[PDB]
Amino acid sequence: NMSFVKETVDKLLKGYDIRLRPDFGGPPVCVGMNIDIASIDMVSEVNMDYTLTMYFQQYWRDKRLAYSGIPLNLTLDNRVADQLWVPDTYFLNDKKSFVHGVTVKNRMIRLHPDGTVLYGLRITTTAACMMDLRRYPLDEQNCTLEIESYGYTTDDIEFYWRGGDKAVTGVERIELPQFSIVEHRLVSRNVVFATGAYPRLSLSFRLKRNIGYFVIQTYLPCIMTVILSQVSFWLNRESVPARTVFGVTTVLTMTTLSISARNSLPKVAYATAMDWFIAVCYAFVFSALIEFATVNYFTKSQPARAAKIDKMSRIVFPILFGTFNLVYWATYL
Amino acid sequence: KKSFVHGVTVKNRMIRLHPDGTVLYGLRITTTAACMMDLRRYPLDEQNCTLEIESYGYTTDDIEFYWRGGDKAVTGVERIELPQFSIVEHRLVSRNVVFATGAYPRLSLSFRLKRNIGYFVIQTYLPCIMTV
Amino acid sequence: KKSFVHGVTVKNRMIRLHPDGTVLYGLRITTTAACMMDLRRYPLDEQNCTLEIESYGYTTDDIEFYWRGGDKAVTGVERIELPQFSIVEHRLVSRNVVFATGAYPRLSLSFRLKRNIGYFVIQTYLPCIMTVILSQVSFWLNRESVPARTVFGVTTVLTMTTLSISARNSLPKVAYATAMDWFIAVCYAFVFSALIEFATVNYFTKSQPARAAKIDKMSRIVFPILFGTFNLVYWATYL
Amino acid sequence: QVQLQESGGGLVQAGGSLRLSCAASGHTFNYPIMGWFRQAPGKEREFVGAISWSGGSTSYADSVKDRFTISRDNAKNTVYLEMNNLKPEDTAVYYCAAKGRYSGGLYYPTNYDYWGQGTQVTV
Amino acid sequence: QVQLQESGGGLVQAGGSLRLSCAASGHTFNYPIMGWFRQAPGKEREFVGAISWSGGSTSYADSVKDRFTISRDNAKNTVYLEMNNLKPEDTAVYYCAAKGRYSGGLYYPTNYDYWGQGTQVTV
Amino acid sequence: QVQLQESGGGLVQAGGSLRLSCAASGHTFNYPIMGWFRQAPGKEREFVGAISWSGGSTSYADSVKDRFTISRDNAKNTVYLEMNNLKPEDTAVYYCAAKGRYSGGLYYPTNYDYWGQGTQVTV
Amino acid sequence: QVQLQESGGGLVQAGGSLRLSCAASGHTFNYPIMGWFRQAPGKEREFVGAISWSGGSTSYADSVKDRFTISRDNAKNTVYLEMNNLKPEDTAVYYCAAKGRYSGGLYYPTNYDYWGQGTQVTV
Ligand SMILES: *[C@@H]1O[C@H](CO)[C@@H](O[C@@H]2O[C@H](CO)[C@@H](O[C@@H]3O[C@H](CO[C@H]4O[C@H](CO)[C@@H](O)[C@H](O[C@H]5O[C@H](CO)[C@@H](O)[C@H](O)[C@@H]5O)[C@@H]4O)[C@@H](O)[C@H](O[C@H]4O[C@H](CO)[C@@H](O)[C@H](O)[C@@H]4O)[C@@H]3O)[C@H](O)[C@H]2NC(C)=O)[C@H](O)[C@H]1NC(C)=O
Ligand SMILES: *[C@@H]1O[C@H](CO)[C@@H](O[C@@H]2O[C@H](CO)[C@@H](O[C@@H]3O[C@H](CO[C@H]4O[C@H](CO)[C@@H](O)[C@H](O)[C@@H]4O)[C@@H](O)[C@H](O[C@H]4O[C@H](CO)[C@@H](O)[C@H](O)[C@@H]4O)[C@@H]3O)[C@H](O)[C@H]2NC(C)=O)[C@H](O)[C@H]1NC(C)=O
Ligand SMILES: *[C@@H]1O[C@H](CO)[C@@H](O[C@@H]2O[C@H](CO)[C@@H](O[C@@H]3O[C@H](CO[C@H]4O[C@H](CO)[C@@H](O)[C@H](O)[C@@H]4O)[C@@H](O)[C@H](O[C@H]4O[C@H](CO)[C@@H](O)[C@H](O)[C@@H]4O)[C@@H]3O)[C@H](O)[C@H]2NC(C)=O)[C@H](O)[C@H]1NC(C)=O
Ligand SMILES: *[C@@H]1O[C@H](CO)[C@@H](O[C@@H]2O[C@H](CO)[C@@H](O[C@@H]3O[C@H](CO[C@H]4O[C@H](CO)[C@@H](O)[C@H](O)[C@@H]4O)[C@@H](O)[C@H](O[C@H]4O[C@H](CO)[C@@H](O)[C@H](O)[C@@H]4O)[C@@H]3O)[C@H](O)[C@H]2NC(C)=O)[C@H](O)[C@H]1NC(C)=O
Ligand SMILES: *[C@@H]1O[C@H](CO)[C@@H](O)[C@H](O)[C@H]1NC(C)=O
Repeated sequence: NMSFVKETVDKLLKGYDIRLRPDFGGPPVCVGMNIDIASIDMVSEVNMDYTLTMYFQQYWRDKRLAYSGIPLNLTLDNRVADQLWVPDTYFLNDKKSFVHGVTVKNRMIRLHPDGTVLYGLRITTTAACMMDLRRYPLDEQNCTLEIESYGYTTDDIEFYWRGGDKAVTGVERIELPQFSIVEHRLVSRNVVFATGAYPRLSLSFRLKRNIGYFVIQTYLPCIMTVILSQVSFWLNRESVPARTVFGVTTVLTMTTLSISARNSLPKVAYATAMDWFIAVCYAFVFSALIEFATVNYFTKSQPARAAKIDKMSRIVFPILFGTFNLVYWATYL
Repeated sequence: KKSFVHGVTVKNRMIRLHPDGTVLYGLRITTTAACMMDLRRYPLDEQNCTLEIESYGYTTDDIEFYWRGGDKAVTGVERIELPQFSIVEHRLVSRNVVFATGAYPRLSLSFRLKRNIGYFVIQTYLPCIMTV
Repeated sequence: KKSFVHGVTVKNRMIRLHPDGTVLYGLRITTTAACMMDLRRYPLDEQNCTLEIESYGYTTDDIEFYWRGGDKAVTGVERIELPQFSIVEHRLVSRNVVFATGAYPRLSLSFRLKRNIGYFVIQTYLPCIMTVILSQVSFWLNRESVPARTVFGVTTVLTMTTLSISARNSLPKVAYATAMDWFIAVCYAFVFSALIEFATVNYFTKSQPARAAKIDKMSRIVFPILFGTFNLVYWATYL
Repeated sequence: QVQLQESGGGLVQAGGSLRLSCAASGHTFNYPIMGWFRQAPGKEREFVGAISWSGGSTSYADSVKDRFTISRDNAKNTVYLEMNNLKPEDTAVYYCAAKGRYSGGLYYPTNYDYWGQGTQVTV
Repeated sequence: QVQLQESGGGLVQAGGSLRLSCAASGHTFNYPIMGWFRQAPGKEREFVGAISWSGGSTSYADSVKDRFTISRDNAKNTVYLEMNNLKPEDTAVYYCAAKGRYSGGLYYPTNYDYWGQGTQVTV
Repeated sequence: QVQLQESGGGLVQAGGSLRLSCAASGHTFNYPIMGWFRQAPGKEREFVGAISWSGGSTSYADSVKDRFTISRDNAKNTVYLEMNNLKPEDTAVYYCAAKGRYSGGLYYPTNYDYWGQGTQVTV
Repeated sequence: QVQLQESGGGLVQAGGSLRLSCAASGHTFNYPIMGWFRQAPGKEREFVGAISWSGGSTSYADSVKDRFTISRDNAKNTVYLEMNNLKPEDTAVYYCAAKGRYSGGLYYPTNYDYWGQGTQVTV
């Protein structure tokens, strides 16, 4: 059949002007979107973006590409796209996206005798996802992919989620060590710029952050460094150097925790839920030092009192820290 | 220093013709541009970052530039969301600059970035004042 | 995630035709491909990394894939020279996978990477084991040098936290604990307990000096034996 | 979602001043930009001005330029609109709106997702 | 390899509830997604729903939507299927399946590598 | 903005020397390069020389080359112009100018944004 | 350079077993892959199997598959070849070869730079 088909294709593309959309002067082109998510590869709090990989399929109808004779849907080489009209769909909020190239440009064209075109792309985008790190690392974020046409207004192009709620697939395939996808949402809107009104589709994820990493790397070091500070209460007041070692080292290892923990984030000007926890932990260790400094100030003047300060501290400090934890954790879970 | 025009899914560029003969040529561009900084009052500073727009080959004899809509030619300064800064104002300028190969048109977009100090109290002032 | 075909000096691709009509189309490609990793038994782990090969547009109605030469279709696994891993076996698979747009051919190449532990003993296990041994030296020092024995206590506890943090920093931000993370956690117990031991000794050191000295004399033998037997159970469990 | 409520609207004499407030609750982060619109009895809904999440950048209509000022106080989740040297042309129901992060141009009301039932200003 | 075994299937009266379990052993990491299928006596094997490795994301058939819920507990290597407001149309042998990481679409059984010999539910 | 003021201009005999100063105030950072121009009674404004922000690099006209030297002292926000072996051809009003960071070539006066009302030198 | 020497070759009865060794000296790092070839009296030199530098990955001919095993012990700079269930078809002079890092396919003897004077096996 091979010669018959080359002609039917050649006639399709004889006189075909890629500069003109379907129904050029006429009604807008309904373009159907269909996404199959492969993976989210990365989520950066520092750059407030995430990197996404998807199969991006588009269906539209170009009457210029109808064929009656042939009894099947025609899958042609990807290179035909260069000599077809395709919709000018881009991602409004992307920082850098690219279309995979190996071994051939990862794009599909399937024609139907209808004239309906199926235009698939494999794309990885890194898109902006502004983050509210106020309840970090007990937070969740809403990352989106805004899909729009660059040049063609609502007078020329329409977008719709092909299959409605069921237009997007693959959210289950997302495997992030640090997050988990609680839900996703599809939206359809018209947005208005100076140059006119454009169609948009908005894909959204909600990422709930897993805290496992942060207990290991922050909460335990903080909680243990607070417990360490309060051991000095069980050492005789008279080893002044020993108990300054406990004081000074715990205070410095607290500042270093607060700084190193701040270094994995963007330079936001607010305090995170972790930053409070660490700040409070700093209070408990700095207090533990000042406590001893006071004990040492009475330790010959009024030795009875100094030893009572310790005996009180040995019980007040852990109880306050214990009850603080129960309030903090309840508040932020 | 390095700019590029977005490519996905198609080259992000628009052409709209008018029966007039008037052309509308839109591009989506990300540039990283030089912004010499006076860090003397850092981190209690502010900076003036610019985007100098010029034609490469064509002189004033062949090309003119103008901000379409005057003061209102630039939009989106409100959309800027930086953790570390805030935009106090912006300014549009129109000039002619003279090189050896002739006089060229330039437009200069400018921002004034006021730095937020929140990060620096947390990380450097408190550690210093507490260590004192 | 990102692949490319080498370009120098010419696009690294071959076409050889046969009078048959058979075409031979060679490419030299470097891919970086996703390999989800189960780091639970890290660094005493192994991983299964794959290369899933499929056609983008053409269904099973238009294209079939097959491993040319069956078992012997893939070569060069012997040439792989990784400092950190070793390839214990590889596997070829042939499948048909079904999407919404239809059924496609796939071939799946798989490796099993067994991780060599040499790097991790040097950079972690020894620092941990030595830092635990260091903590237990304080048992052999006169209890009355309170500052001396707090130096042993505090420094060993801090050098333990910094090991557990720095060891966590070379990994992804996974929410589970690795086999190394347990080892380090247990090592932290042995040093924090060594401190609390001394703190107790110091609490009796005038009240009941006989008792305080007995605590040390017990600790001097209990602590190393427990750490020694812990190692023998941990290493047996993870080898 | 977001919920907006206004206050401060009332009768004022020409050349007078008045301060409108808009208190917000809910997901105010997802809708960073706040906008003011006014609707005269006969005329269509007009853009007055708007303000950014950081509060630094603003933008005003030409008619309202130089006589009004919009301010933000994220501490109280509230944006303010000070209207000075008021004219009878300013008479309208003043609305408070919140716009999504990627919702296009400021001027066009289409793009705002959440509104508050407005307060009346008569001059 | 992986081995799956079900339980919890039995006789239930209409509008009733029932909880099916699927306990897994072996290389469960290589087969992260778990799926539920049901096979009526005459009809073909139907997709019920499925759940992700993280357990966060799920997906259900329309018929079964809103009346069933699938949950995961990787602690016990078990996925659960709670079926509430049961109808006689739900009567079938309910199967538990595990899918490879890159095995294509959820709905199609071809793609699942490992199954468990199902448990009967009659309504 | 920037404000420039000169001094040191006066009557000198041929072969003599003279030192001109230019003191600057305001946003001198935004206008790093400083330039010297002279305007004879009849002739057009001529480029004399210029100096960089770091003060390291300079540039002189051919006529003035080897007989003049320009120096900077950012401590005093001042650039100096030492003119030695003066000729009657050098007679002019000597100007001091500041150029924007990306303002094109040194030689052309158009590019300089800020000038100081010059000082007279007669030889 | 590299020097290879074999041992362990001898007379064996059919179905029997035998272990060949190959001890290496010199720059064994530059020639990581080790290979075994055998040369029957009449036939050409045949590929038996080969092993990697890490020792993990191997590769065998089909005739020899499942009856022979090649192992490495870089501690002793030695590769071993255990031949079990020996047939009279296995009778040959067994050679030990070392291949350069980028020397192409395993099967072809040309690619190997260094050989050892082989040991006889008769069955
Ligand atoms: C870095 O490391 C690499 C290896 O990893 C080193 O590269 C090796 O360098 C040595 C030299 O130091 C090379 O040896 C030479 O090999 C050539 C190969 O010639 C080829 O073509 C010939 C013509 O058709 C052919 O005759 C050859 O075939 C014979 O020899 C090969 C072995 O090389 C043998 O397998 C065949 O059966 C044939 O008998 C071969 O196909 C060879 O011509 C050289 O011979 C010269 O030197 C010998 C003494 O060694 C001398 O006796 C001869 O008269 C002659 O002058 C020589 O053997 C080796 O090929 C390189 N291997 C690779 C993989 O590159 C490199 O040198 C290292 N760097 C440094 C700084 O040392
Ligand atoms: C960041 O920093 C840059 C400089 O590094 C600043 O840019 C300068 O901005 C000022 C304005 O604030 C510019 O000065 C203006 O230049 C205009 C152009 O002048 C040239 O061309 C006209 C003819 O087209 C000639 O008449 C003139 O002689 C020049 O050759 C003038 O039109 C402006 O004058 C107008 O405004 C002033 C008040 O500012 C009035 O007094 C005048 O009457 C008139 O209305 C003015 O002189 C300057 O050129 C800019 N420099 C460069 C290199 O761009 C940014 O403003 C700054 N931004 C921030 C936010 O910090
Ligand atoms: C991540 O965060 C973004 C916001 O930053 C969220 O996106 C918003 O999502 C909501 C839905 O949850 C969207 O609301 C929907 O808007 C649609 C468009 O409405 C506009 O246009 C129509 C005309 O086409 C006008 O009639 C209308 O007034 C609006 O101007 C509506 O069609 C939807 O209506 C449906 O639901 C509402 C109730 O929610 C019903 O009252 C309706 O009858 C109807 O069933 C709906 O209102 C909103 O537009 C989104 N904004 C943006 C900018 O994206 C994501 O949801 C969030 N993701 C997650 C996972 O939380
Ligand atoms: C790394 O991890 C991946 C999974 O993430 C593992 O992949 C699986 O590997 C197994 C082999 O160990 C594969 O199983 C094989 O699948 C073949 C394809 O089956 C299709 O076609 C047949 C008909 O030809 C249908 O019956 C079937 O339903 C499918 O439609 C089978 O042909 C294979 O059968 C062969 O082996 C079995 C025993 O295993 C024999 O009983 C048969 O006779 C026959 O010889 C086999 O079942 C499986 O498909 C892979 N899945 C995926 C998703 O890739 C890797 O093995 C693993 N690698 C390492 C080294 O860890
Ligand atoms: C072509 O595609 C249509 C979908 O529009 C489908 O119904 C039809 O079966 C396809 N043709 C073939 C030969 O499968």
